[PDB]
Amino acid sequence: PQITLWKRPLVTIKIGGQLKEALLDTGADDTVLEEMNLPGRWKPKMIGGIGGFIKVRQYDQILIEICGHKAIGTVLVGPTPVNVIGRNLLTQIGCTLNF
Amino acid sequence: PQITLWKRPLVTIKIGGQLKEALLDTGADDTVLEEMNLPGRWKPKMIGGIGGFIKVRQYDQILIEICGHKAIGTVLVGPTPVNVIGRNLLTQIGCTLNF
Ligand SMILES: CCOP(=O)(COc1ccc(C[C@H](NC(=O)O[C@H]2CO[C@H]3OCC[C@H]32)[C@H](O)CN(CC(CC)CC)S(=O)(=O)c2ccc(OC)cc2)cc1)OCC
Repeated sequence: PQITLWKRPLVTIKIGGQLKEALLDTGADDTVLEEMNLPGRWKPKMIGGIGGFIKVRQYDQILIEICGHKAIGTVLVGPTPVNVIGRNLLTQIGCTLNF
Repeated sequence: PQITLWKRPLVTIKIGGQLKEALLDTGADDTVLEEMNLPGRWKPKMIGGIGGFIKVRQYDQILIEICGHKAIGTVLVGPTPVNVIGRNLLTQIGCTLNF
């Protein structure tokens, strides 16, 4: 679809069999989700935002369906204020900015 | 134009008679720019993201040119690690997400 930005670009995602709401975030290099249980091995990592760095759990090669489009990539899980879909997965679904 | 997301969506902006590089950020409600000595009145504000909150100065009705597209709206100035163009201005230049 073509998504305007008068509202937050929120969409439904499916990860680990669970449905969630996430923000399509072109300013995020990576995808960061709120605390949740995901199956598989994970390694701790650090990511920095506008307010500093946080600790996250990094899951590699995770299946995630975004607004009907499938992606398989890295998903970070930690104390983010909102679920954000970052460029690592936006590229996979063919998302571009247009004006 | 069309901007792919393989790399950070950086573009040149013109604000306060200065040229800068800024991120087209669909995840940013508002526009946040690196410290700069803009004239006029301002009101204090706090904005939050990954890592917590930072203090910024809110300037209203500021003209910014983004890839030749003129826009006028609220600009937040503070110790942000990156210049981000938020939805308040992205809407004015007709920017959409497409996949
Ligand atoms: C690289 C230079 O230094 P740093 O590494 C960090 O630099 C940065 C800092 C910020 C950004 C932009 C930020 N992206 C981001 O957080 O992405 C994370 C995940 O993926 C990583 O990629 C880039 C960093 C990692 C979001 O697009 C927008 N944000 C909100 C969003 C938060 C997820 C939704 C709530 S917002 O900025 O907080 C914001 C809040 C309220 C506003 O209006 C009221 C306007 C803006 C990009 C690079 O370290 C500094 C210690």
